[PDB]
Amino acid sequence: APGKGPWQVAFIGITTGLLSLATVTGNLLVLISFKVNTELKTVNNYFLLSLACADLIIGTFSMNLYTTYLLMGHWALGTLACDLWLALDYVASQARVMNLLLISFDRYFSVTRPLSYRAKRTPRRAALMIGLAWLVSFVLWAPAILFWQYLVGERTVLAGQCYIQFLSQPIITFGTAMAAFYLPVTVMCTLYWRIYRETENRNIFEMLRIDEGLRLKIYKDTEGYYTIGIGHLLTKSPSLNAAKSELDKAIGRNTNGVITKDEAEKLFNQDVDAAVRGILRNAKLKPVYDSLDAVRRAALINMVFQMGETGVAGFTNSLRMLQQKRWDEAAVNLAKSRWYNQTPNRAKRVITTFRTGTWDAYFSLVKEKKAARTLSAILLAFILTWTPYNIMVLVSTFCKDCVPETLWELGYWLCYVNSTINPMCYALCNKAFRDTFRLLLLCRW
Amino acid sequence: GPGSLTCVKSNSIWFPTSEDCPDGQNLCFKRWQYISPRMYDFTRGCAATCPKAEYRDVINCCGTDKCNK
Ligand SMILES: CC(C)CCC[C@@H](C)[C@H]1CC[C@H]2[C@@H]3CC=C4C[C@@H](OC(=O)CCC(=O)O)CC[C@]4(C)[C@H]3CC[C@]12C
Ligand SMILES: CC(C)CCC[C@@H](C)[C@H]1CC[C@H]2[C@@H]3CC=C4C[C@@H](OC(=O)CCC(=O)O)CC[C@]4(C)[C@H]3CC[C@]12C
Ligand SMILES: CC(C)CCC[C@@H](C)[C@H]1CC[C@H]2[C@@H]3CC=C4C[C@@H](OC(=O)CCC(=O)O)CC[C@]4(C)[C@H]3CC[C@]12C
Ligand SMILES: CC(C)CCC[C@@H](C)[C@H]1CC[C@H]2[C@@H]3CC=C4C[C@@H](OC(=O)CCC(=O)O)CC[C@]4(C)[C@H]3CC[C@]12C
Ligand SMILES: CN1[C@@H]2CC[C@H]1C[C@H](OC(=O)[C@H](CO)c1ccccc1)C2
Repeated sequence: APGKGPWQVAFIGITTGLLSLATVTGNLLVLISFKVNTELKTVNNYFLLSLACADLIIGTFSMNLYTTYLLMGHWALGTLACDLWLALDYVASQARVMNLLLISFDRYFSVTRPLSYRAKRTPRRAALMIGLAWLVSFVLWAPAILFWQYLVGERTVLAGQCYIQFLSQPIITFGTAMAAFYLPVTVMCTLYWRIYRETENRNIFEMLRIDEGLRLKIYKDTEGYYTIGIGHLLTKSPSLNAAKSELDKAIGRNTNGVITKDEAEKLFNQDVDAAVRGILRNAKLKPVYDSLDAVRRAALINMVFQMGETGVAGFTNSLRMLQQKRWDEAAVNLAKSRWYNQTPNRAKRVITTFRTGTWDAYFSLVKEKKAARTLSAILLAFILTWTPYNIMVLVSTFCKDCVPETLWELGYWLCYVNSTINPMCYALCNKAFRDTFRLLLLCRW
Repeated sequence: GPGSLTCVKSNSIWFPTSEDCPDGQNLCFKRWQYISPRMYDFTRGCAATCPKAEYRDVINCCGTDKCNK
């Protein structure tokens, strides 16, 4: 009986060798360019290096053997080659998602703990993070795929086929999709959602850090009152013994006048939440805060942080103009204030923040928007090439047979295409990979 | 066996057991059921007739004690 195949397998068969070469060369570039160029050696790129190691295994072994198996309709490479192909594919795929978790958390801790987390964010501890991620990926899948047949005492996988023996039950394949894909994707989406809202708070931290200063030990402020951290007044009493006790009240620890990096962040979060909460209870500040954008709400939070809720509410004409979206006209009124004349340059920075609507008076944020776009690209490329297969294994568990065989082969295959486009995202996102790739391919190193 | 017939019993991925065949079921089957390309649900047990082999199914039948191991 002649077998009339669909055009999809013809599509998969022809392009696989071509995509395999594109995957290995593109991922060898990130590897070698990381060794040639010492400037690419940033903690963010060290994680990308581990993704490329997983993408290299897929492009060398997983992708090619899949298509031979697909095109022959059976596994003619023996029983040991089957176990190794399955192990390498699942361990590399698990290392991918385990890494993507690390990248997600790293951004999360960098933004929610700007002073604490980055203080210990060294290329050495990131190696331990990458090493452990590849270690757990190995221990989960490798001894099970290779030795489950020895555990149960029998090899039940069909003689001419190749698949994991202990996933040879439909409900188990559902659970693996939920645990290995849907659980990691949901936590990455929630981390990605929180990062969007927390970067506003991260910028306020750096905004107030240069205005209010940062000291881990008690000091007298510009008015002579004892202060610690980011503009946190401890007491107005002349005795510093009260200042030490007040610090022991906010921080449940015998401080003896000194706090840690973690403790400083906690005081800042308490003070900025009290500031925005003071804004919300005020009827004059309620409409203006809601109407403004993230950058200008930060400047309003700055003024409230400095003076107080009732101090900033007095600028009725200026508030009436900020709610009315008249920035240049409100900038000249706040210069008329006694607040403007008392602080030398903080007022002018806050003014330029309202009228320009940018952070230019404080910092550029051109390097960090770039890295955030690099993050958004690698996650979105992961979603668009992995959810198709996963929404198929989902409906396959409930619906008896309504997802065609051609779609399974495409969805299973599309997961491999992720490894091919990660280097493309790197050169498109990071303009240092882009240039370092050009000198390697043109032999200009 | 003569009169009695015991088959290997398996519906999961764990260690197999043995089933005593009831009257009327004189065969041991070893059945790989196709669902999706690399997916074969593996069952072993007793039956009166061999199950219908669908597209891409592999079914082995025999009438010996524990011949479907
Ligand atoms: C320079 C080369 C290496 C780049 C292009 C390689 C592939 C991307 C091209 C080469 C031949 C092309 C195939 C040529 C013929 C067909 C049949 C065509 O079939 C139909 O249109 C209807 C099929 C049906 O009704 O059954 C579908 C696209 C496909 C697979 C093409 C898909 C894309 C292919 C594999
Ligand atoms: C054989 C199959 C089963 C797995 C093949 C995996 C390789 C693709 C992995 C395994 C060990 C990895 C290497 C282990 C350690 C390093 C050192 C590392 O060195 C540095 O970055 C420091 C700066 C420098 O020395 O240039 C560069 C990546 C590299 C070569 C790794 C590159 C990718 C390797 C070869
Ligand atoms: C073959 C499969 C099964 C495992 C492949 C493992 C690699 C993907 C892991 C294991 C060892 C890891 C490397 C071990 C040590 C280093 C050196 C480290 O370099 C530094 O600490 C900077 C300071 C210095 O150079 O001393 C950065 C991470 C890196 C490249 C790690 C990157 C990721 C590696 C290559
Ligand atoms: C590696 C990158 C840079 C280039 C390769 C991109 C492919 C991974 C994309 C481009 C065209 C896409 C295909 C274009 C059209 C279709 C048809 C679409 O619907 C059908 O197959 C019809 C239903 C059926 O007959 O099964 C399914 C997805 C698919 C294969 C897309 C799958 C993903 C493809 C192959
Ligand atoms: C072997 N699979 C892995 C690579 C090709 C196929 C298709 C993918 O399958 C999955 O998405 C499942 C979850 O549904 C998965 C298994 C192991 C690790 C990660 C994801 C990953």
